[PDB]
Amino acid sequence: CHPRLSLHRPALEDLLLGSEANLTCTLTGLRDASGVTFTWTPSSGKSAVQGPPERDLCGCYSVSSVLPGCAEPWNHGKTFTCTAAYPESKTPLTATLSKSGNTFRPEVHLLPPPSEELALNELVTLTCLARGFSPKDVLVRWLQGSQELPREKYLTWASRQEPSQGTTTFAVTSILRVAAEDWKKGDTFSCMVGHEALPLAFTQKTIDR
Amino acid sequence: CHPRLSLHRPALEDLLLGSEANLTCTLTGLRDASGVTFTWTPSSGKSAVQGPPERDLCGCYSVSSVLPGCAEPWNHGKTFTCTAAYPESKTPLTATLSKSGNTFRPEVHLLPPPSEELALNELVTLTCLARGFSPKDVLVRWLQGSQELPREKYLTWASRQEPSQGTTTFAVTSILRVAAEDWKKGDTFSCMVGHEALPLAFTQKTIDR
Amino acid sequence: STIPEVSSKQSKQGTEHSIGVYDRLTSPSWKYQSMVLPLLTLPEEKMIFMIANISTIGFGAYDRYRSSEYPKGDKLNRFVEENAQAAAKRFRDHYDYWYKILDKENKEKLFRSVLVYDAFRFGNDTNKETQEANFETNNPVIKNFFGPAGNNVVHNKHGAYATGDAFYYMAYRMLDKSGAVTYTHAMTHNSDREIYLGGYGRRSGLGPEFYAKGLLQAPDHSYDPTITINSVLKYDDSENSTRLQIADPTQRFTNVEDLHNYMHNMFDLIYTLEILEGRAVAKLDYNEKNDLLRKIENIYKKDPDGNSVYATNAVRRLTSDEIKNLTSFDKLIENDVITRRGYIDQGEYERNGYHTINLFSPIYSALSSKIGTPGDLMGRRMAFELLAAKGYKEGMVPYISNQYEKEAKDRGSKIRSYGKEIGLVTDDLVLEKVFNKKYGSWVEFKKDMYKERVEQFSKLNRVSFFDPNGPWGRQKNVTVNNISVLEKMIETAVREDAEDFTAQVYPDTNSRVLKLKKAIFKAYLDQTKDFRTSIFGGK
Repeated sequence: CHPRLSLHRPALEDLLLGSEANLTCTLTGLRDASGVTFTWTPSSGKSAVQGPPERDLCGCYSVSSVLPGCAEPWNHGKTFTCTAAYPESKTPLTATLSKSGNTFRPEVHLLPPPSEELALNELVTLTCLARGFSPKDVLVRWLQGSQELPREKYLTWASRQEPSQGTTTFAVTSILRVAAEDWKKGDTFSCMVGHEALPLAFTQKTIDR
Repeated sequence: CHPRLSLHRPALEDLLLGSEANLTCTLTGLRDASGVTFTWTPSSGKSAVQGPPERDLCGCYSVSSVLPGCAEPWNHGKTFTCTAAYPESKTPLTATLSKSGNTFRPEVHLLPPPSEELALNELVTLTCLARGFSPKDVLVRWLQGSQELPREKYLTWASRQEPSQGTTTFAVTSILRVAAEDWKKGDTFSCMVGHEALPLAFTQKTIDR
Repeated sequence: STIPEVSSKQSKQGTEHSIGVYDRLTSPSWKYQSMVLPLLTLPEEKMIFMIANISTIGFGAYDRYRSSEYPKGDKLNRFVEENAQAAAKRFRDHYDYWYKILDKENKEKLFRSVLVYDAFRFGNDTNKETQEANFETNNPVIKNFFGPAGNNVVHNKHGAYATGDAFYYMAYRMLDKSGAVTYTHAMTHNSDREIYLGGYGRRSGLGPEFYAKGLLQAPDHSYDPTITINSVLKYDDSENSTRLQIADPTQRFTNVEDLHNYMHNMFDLIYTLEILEGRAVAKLDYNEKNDLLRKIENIYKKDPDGNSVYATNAVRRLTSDEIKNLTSFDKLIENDVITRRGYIDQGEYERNGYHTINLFSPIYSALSSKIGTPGDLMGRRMAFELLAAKGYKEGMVPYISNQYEKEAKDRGSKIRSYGKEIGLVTDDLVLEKVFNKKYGSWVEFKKDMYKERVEQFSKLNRVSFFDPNGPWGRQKNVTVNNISVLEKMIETAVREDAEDFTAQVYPDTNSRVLKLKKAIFKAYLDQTKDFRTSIFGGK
């Protein structure tokens, strides 16, 4: 397997909720032992953690590196460049990570269930709309009162490019199902959205009958 | 590379709109050229065509076959079983495709844009809900009056497992951006939803102010 | 030959013009005229066959083509007769094409006489084993003709090699198509300094193989997506699909201007495709731009002389500063970038190497050496681009003929090689010569070519085409009328190609952009009967 080196952005939970961000420079296709080096150009007080080789497609070994505590360097604006050397070839493969510019603040539009769905009163199809954001990393979860609902209790789609002119923003929608009596009782339902573009990184839209 | 054979249903556009369905028998992992034989058990008035080889990851050469005019056998209930023999191993792999039982008629719920979104009145975000269907193959479009909008003019999600009790149904959502002037003037908006479970294969939900 | 003029010149017995075998063998300037007696006193059975031509004389034994399932007898005779006639016709067609192309009164030098042989590896009736011969085997062919015709062949391991005044097939066989292709390559080796070039020798640095495979040779197949001229063989047997070449060499070309127009219009299409691909590439992320492009360099390694002029093209992974500078299309020419699609090599393209030039792989680099050797890949690419811009007589040949070597030596640039002083002609000098003052540097010339092509397709483009190349879903109609849709499809294909490029074995033929380029090229080549004009119509 011909190797290739790639970079992965830290999870938005780690970026926002996590105090120290771990940023990864993984290498795949390593057809030899772990005689490899993982070098990070910005040495902002972090160490490259190397793990055991992992079998990639067709069993090729894969070795990865982690730069933890990357939140402050990301807050420092420093871009990351990862260089690796492997026994198979002399030339060192290089990968580069940079800040994604031109971010957009998402808008949250809670969607009440339709009249036909409310007419049945068997269940209410609570829906939420997240729209207008450039990066594809958005955390969306459903909030009931002050208690966060479990992930299995609600359903959400992955982010996709939306039809727009000029600005390349994305949209996300989420669906929650609950008994109709709770909505009519008075207990409201909240749509809690998190995205790194916002300085507060959070937006909440809540409504009830 | 380990050989692997599978069968794929024709596209829903070919299934419903297409007169002659093109069902797919594909083989992956063949470590050699296209010296393979593809046989269809319900070869009733059909011809198997093997085309150019498609190289998958790790160099595993892969070739597929197309069975045209499969709509009538599909309407006849005859299950499609594909047998593939390849030079790498004398044992011929076999793939079986059968009709998907327990088809469920979808419900289409057109959701008007929220009042807060309508308050801005710059653009109203029409929402279409496709819910309650056991099969995962659903085609959804947005119809503007008597004119169908291009797929690039609206965003639609994909089928996904929804939390339900007993029946394994799926829910899909479609979205569209348009100005409030058309909604306020009287130009109504239609959500063109198609699914094979419906005997009419099409359900339309339309509403306006 | 097909032309009535040379047919009249050949039908007469007149020496230096007669096609007759006996006239050639009898006359001097024939290396081994000892063949005349054994070739006249052969035992009655048919052993050897001769294929004559306007410029070459062929020799081969019947026993060369005899095989296991293919034994001797009447069937051997029929096969040999048919293929000897076919090969003779193909050789005649190739040299007729060359006679049409040469018009500097150098065509009168095509009436030479050069001999070619088969491999002396005669087959058996029982097994397909072509055992060699060493002037001592008991095969009657070498007992009667090849023996008395005294000349030893080195019996190379593989590859049909040329000597300089003769030729000998070693691994190929003269009756087959590959025989004709290697024959064109062989005559390019043999007739290079005097015939194909206007009496001027090879360029001071380039070796004999520079002129052999990359250019001035028929494509190895019809599949080959390489910039080359189908000269020898014609084919319309289910080969119309995926032709990518010229079907009828004896009909497409009539004179120099036709070849110049054909190359100019093929480059008109290829420049448009390269412009679209470059525009798509420019708007890309850092990682994709790094993984999808390289940089080409000139390395002046130590020559087998006292000099260091002879340059070697080397492709190296480009650095961060360069890729940062590559912000738009026009910078690609400035920074000498070469695509990775067909030139995956990260080492060096050694001089005197069998290097071809890919058709659909753009080379945005106008790189030229400030010292008098341009290398191989850049050499072939620049030669073909010049042939597109200017005719065969001026352009291409001045680029690689040492034609200006006398004027370069007069201007200076003296050099000593192999113990003798000789002039040195440099890329800037030939650029100043072929274009008197139109272009200051090669970058300007490349930019001007791209620009004129840009307004050219801006004004004109053809209306109807069917080059879908979509998914397995039946897609047939695309009707590209304005190049805007072509640019959009190319950009989308490039963005798709930014992924799935981590393949151990198959990262190139699975690329969408290559398939789209091939479809466009085939559609445009089929729409025009000849190549004719590519961008015709409007908009």
